[PDB]
Amino acid sequence: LDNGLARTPTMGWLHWERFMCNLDCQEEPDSCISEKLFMEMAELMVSEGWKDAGYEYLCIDDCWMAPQRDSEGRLQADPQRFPHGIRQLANYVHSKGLKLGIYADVGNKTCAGFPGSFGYYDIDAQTFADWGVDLLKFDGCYCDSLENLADGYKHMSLALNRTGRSIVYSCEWPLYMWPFQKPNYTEIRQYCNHWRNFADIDDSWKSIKSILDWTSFNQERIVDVAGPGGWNDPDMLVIGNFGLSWNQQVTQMALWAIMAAPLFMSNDLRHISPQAKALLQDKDVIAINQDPLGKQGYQLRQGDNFEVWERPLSGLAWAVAMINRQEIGGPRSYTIAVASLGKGVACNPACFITQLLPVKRKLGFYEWTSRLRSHINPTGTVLLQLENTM
Amino acid sequence: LDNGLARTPTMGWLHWERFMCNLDCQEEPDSCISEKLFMEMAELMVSEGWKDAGYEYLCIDDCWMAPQRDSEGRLQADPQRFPHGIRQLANYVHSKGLKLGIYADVGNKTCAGFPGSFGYYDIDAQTFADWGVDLLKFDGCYCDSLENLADGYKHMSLALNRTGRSIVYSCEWPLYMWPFQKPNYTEIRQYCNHWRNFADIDDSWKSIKSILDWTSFNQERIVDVAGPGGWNDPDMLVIGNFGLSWNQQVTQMALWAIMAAPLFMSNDLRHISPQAKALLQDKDVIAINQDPLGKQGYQLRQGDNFEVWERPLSGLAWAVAMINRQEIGGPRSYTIAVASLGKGVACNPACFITQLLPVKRKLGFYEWTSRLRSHINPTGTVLLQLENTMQM
Ligand SMILES: *[C@@H]1O[C@H](CO)[C@@H](O[C@@H]2O[C@H](CO)[C@@H](O[C@@H]3O[C@H](CO[C@H]4O[C@H](CO)[C@@H](O)[C@H](O)[C@@H]4O)[C@@H](O)[C@H](O[C@H]4O[C@H](CO)[C@@H](O)[C@H](O)[C@@H]4O[C@H]4O[C@H](CO)[C@@H](O)[C@H](O)[C@@H]4O)[C@@H]3O)[C@H](O)[C@H]2NC(C)=O)[C@H](O)[C@H]1NC(C)=O
Ligand SMILES: *[C@@H]1O[C@H](CO)[C@@H](O[C@@H]2O[C@H](CO)[C@@H](O[C@@H]3O[C@H](CO)[C@@H](O)[C@H](O)[C@@H]3O)[C@H](O)[C@H]2NC(C)=O)[C@H](O)[C@H]1NC(C)=O
Ligand SMILES: *[C@@H]1O[C@H](CO)[C@@H](O[C@@H]2O[C@H](CO)[C@@H](O[C@@H]3O[C@H](CO)[C@@H](O)[C@H](O)[C@@H]3O)[C@H](O)[C@H]2NC(C)=O)[C@H](O)[C@H]1NC(C)=O
Ligand SMILES: *[C@@H]1O[C@H](CO)[C@@H](O[C@@H]2O[C@H](CO)[C@@H](O[C@@H]3O[C@H](CO)[C@@H](O)[C@H](O)[C@@H]3O)[C@H](O)[C@H]2NC(C)=O)[C@H](O)[C@H]1NC(C)=O
Ligand SMILES: *[C@@H]1O[C@H](CO)[C@@H](O[C@@H]2O[C@H](CO)[C@@H](O)[C@H](O)[C@H]2NC(C)=O)[C@H](O)[C@H]1NC(C)=O
Ligand SMILES: *[C@@H]1O[C@H](CO)[C@@H](O[C@@H]2O[C@H](CO)[C@@H](O)[C@H](O)[C@H]2NC(C)=O)[C@H](O)[C@H]1NC(C)=O
Ligand SMILES: *[C@H]1[C@H](O)[C@@H](O)[C@@H](O)[C@@H](CO)[C@@H]1OS(=O)(=O)O
Ligand SMILES: *[C@H]1[C@H](O)[C@@H](O)[C@@H](O)[C@@H](CO)[C@@H]1OS(=O)(=O)O
Repeated sequence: LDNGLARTPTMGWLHWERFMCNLDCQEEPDSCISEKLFMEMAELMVSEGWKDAGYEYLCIDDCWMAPQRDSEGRLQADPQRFPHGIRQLANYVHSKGLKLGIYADVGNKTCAGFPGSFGYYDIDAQTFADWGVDLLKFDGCYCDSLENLADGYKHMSLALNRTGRSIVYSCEWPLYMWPFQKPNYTEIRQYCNHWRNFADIDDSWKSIKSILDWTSFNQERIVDVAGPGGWNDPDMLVIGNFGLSWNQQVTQMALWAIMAAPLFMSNDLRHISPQAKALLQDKDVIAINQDPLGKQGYQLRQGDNFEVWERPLSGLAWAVAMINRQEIGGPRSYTIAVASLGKGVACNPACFITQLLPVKRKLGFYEWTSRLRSHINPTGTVLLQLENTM
Repeated sequence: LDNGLARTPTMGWLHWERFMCNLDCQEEPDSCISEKLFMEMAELMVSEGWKDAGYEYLCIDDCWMAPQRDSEGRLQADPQRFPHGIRQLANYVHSKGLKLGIYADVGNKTCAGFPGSFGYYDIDAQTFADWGVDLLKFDGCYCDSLENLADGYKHMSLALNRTGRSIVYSCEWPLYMWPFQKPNYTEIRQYCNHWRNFADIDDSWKSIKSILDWTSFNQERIVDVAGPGGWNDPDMLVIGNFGLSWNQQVTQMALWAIMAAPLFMSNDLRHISPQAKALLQDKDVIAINQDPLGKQGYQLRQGDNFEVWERPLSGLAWAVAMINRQEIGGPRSYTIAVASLGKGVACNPACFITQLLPVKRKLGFYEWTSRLRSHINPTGTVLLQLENTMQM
């Protein structure tokens, strides 16, 4: 989407995976979908170094809406859970130097069953613009035809543009289409800053493996369309929650960097281990995700329960990720000719290799003739940066 | 098995899940199955508090053997990887205050393809005894028929007995029967100090879920046969490795205590986080696993991706485990009438409740009529100890 936004993949925080549709503010005031939750996260994004590391969009997912539109036909914030309303929440988030994301649905209801935007695309767009919203995530539920799905995603895209406000447009057009026909990604990119391809992430290693496996299977169709203003969205970072080992968290952070994914944390910034925080705030790894060239990486190889992925970077650098998919035993040895990496140019005539994950370690100078040898933890990833000597 | 051993579930370390059948000492020396791996593991069991906590048995799994029996038809330690032999490793292990486990197979070859024990039960049993072996793990690969399987396990049991050495006998008889017919656990219990029921664990939450789901589904068949001298074996603790979140690790330790499981760590004691170490050495959870009453716990309730397990302990005390099987969102609230726990006994007329996992927290006096309110992490477990009391 040529709106001048998402020139690098969008970074921030989204409530869905961790906080879901929790409407019980009486029995659970700290966990419920409320403006207090979003203000708490806004304060911590400033105070705990998130904004400084580049996490900039504080995003509301589903279940923020009143059950009905107003007399004037507009979407409303739940009067109890969002009593000051979205415009006022946007004002607070802006005062902290952050941006606000909100959620709507292309169909007749949101997925969780609140007002759909079908019939209301123009008003909803102008409502969001008036409220000071900086990002829209547009989910795909309760849409009766591919025709309505396409027209809706395009119509909301054009309606956002016409408001005159810079609003990042996050689409789920491919995801909701894929069961019925192959999406046209060239067309999707013309209308969307990023697009969900695949099933919702959850707090599990199974979920991460299924996202990587879908992405490597479909890479011919999706890798080349990605670039400044338009990204494949493999869904939220779940680092800092309950379901992932350290090595599985490292795999998610490393491969979300290789894939030039939007980095939307869905965690509790009030309760996050130092280790999870330092991984998510990892400057070198965010610098890979945020590389201004914006060329999506890809799977180079798969065999013997190993994966090699690589991403071309600015200035003749490459990122290389090596995944151990064997979930038994100890750190497993993998070796690859450096001449096989970055299409033959990364290490011709030589490259300096730095390991970034699981720990930062200079590995030294590798000649074009060299083999890189590494031990990779089960369900873990080794992330390397290659700098060509020339 | 009435050999006076395994009156509580056996505790120790077994190499299999973490080191497997790594024979490449040239290119993977730190991972390979060698005497030096076992010697170094023995030193760390002493120096890093493992023996103190109850982990007493240092056990060799498959791939210790020479490819062939000697001229006198006895088994041989691999000459390159075990050049000083089992006898001397047994001496080293005994010198540190620990006991040595070894492995063999009821059939013609070990599962990894080394010399099987069929035709040699008596000589192999005497070999282990002369060697100073304190435990045998006996896999089921390469067995012709149920008659051979059953005949072998029964044979090796009496063979080990006929040596007059105390040797914990660890059988996979049930596990290698399931593809043919349902096991008879009273027979198995007569011959074996513990028995593998289900497929090998690996370093994954999927593996843990699969072992717990098989256990709860099958609990009426297996829970009551367990007791001092004979235990259900749900396979090794894999805490300290790579595949489990903190919450999934707490779930394994909590539920292995509930199930009166033998506790065989399969990890690298040279490279283990303080957090995994503190969980595996947790005195209060080991004390549940090792409760002298020795009655195996069970799943009380399932529904809404929650599980409630409980285990009766000596002295009218109960352990209660609450598992959140929802792999999304945040900590979920679960409430239950204390009356519904410990068959209504635990908290009649009151109990004192101590949370043990994920952290140790005195919760206080609960009257028989009162409710217990908890919050359980996704893939995590809250483990509680209920002490029957007359106070409050
Ligand atoms: C080869 O196979 C045979 C059986 O096939 C096996 O022999 C059996 O060995 C076991 C284990 O030692 C024997 O069990 C012990 O039996 C003695 C004697 O029991 C009889 O006589 C007593 C006299 O006191 C009577 O009261 C009783 O009713 C019996 O008729 C008992 O003294 C032993 O009990 C102690 O240990 C038990 C655990 O095994 C406890 O349950 C019990 O409470 C006892 O106390 C324990 O804890 C105490 C804590 O203070 C501690 O102080 C004690 O020292 C002890 O640890 C036990 O029941 C069984 O009798 C043998 N059976 C037969 C048929 O001979 C061989 O052992 C086996 N050989 C090898 C090497 O594998
Ligand atoms: C509404 O849709 C139009 C059509 O794409 C958007 O126009 C495009 O806007 C971008 C971003 O401003 C333009 O590129 C930029 O040009 C400026 C000024 O020269 C430059 O400084 C930037 O570095 C960048 O190259 C882009 O050329 C332009 N396209 C067209 C056809 O005019 C517009 O941004 C959208 N507006 C909103 C509110 O979304
Ligand atoms: C949101 O809900 C509305 C109202 O239920 C949907 O409008 C209805 O959509 C159906 C298509 O499935 C239309 O039915 C068609 O009508 C013609 C006759 O005019 C008939 O030949 C077709 O076979 C079919 O039955 C229906 O006319 C239409 N109703 C109105 C009031 O417009 C709407 O499509 C839903 N939107 C999404 C995105 O699901
Ligand atoms: C380990 O391998 C040995 C060598 O193959 C096995 O010994 C064999 O045992 C089988 C019984 O399952 C014997 O088969 C029978 O042979 C007789 C005729 O000799 C026939 O009447 C029967 O109908 C049946 O075919 C076999 O004879 C015997 N060995 C040899 C060399 O003939 C042994 O069973 C294996 N052990 C285990 C525990 O699996
Ligand atoms: C996929 O979608 C794209 C964009 O809508 C289509 O490409 C356009 O096709 C028309 C007719 O060939 C051209 O006028 C435009 O130049 C194209 N736009 C761009 C930027 O390429 C393409 O036709 C669609 N492909 C398929 C197979 O349907
Ligand atoms: C399982 O095996 C055990 C032990 O071999 C059997 O126990 C026998 O039970 C009968 C009574 O039905 C006793 O009279 C015997 O003395 C017991 N022992 C033996 C060695 O036979 C048990 O019956 C078997 N269970 C089933 C259902 O087959
Ligand atoms: C649509 C999105 O795919 C998901 O990320 C989230 O925004 C919810 C909101 O309701 C919805 O997915 S769901 O699978 O229908 O819950
Ligand atoms: C048999 C046991 O079940 C397992 O724990 C281990 O001891 C190996 C030894 O080779 C074997 O299982 S396997 O699935 O055949 O590897």
